[PDB]
Amino acid sequence: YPDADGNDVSIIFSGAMSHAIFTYAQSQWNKNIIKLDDYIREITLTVPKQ
Amino acid sequence: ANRATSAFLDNPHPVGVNYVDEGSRQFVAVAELLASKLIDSSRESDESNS
Repeated sequence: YPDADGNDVSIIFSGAMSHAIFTYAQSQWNKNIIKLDDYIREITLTVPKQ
Repeated sequence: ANRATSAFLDNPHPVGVNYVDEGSRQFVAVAELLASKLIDSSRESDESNS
C-alpha cells in the first residue's frame, strides 16, 4: 500500500533479525540520498565562472 | 416506625418473553461477533490505505 509521501509499504512474513538488520541499513544509506537541488546548493560556491 | 427503600429497587417492570429460545440467543451472539469485526475492520482500513 502507498503512504502519503508516495512511497509504497510492503507487509510480509519475515524473520525478526532479518527485518531489523535490513531496515537499519536502509536508514543509514538513506542519509546520503539527497535531492539534486540540495546538492547544487552545497556546491554553488565552488563553481568558477569560466 | 419509618421505612426507607432504595430508589432503583421500587417496582421493576416486567421484561419481555420473546426472543429467548436457542435460535434467538445465537442471533444475539452472532450480532456481537460481527459488530466487533466492524470496529476492527475500520481500524485495519485506517492503518492500511484501502
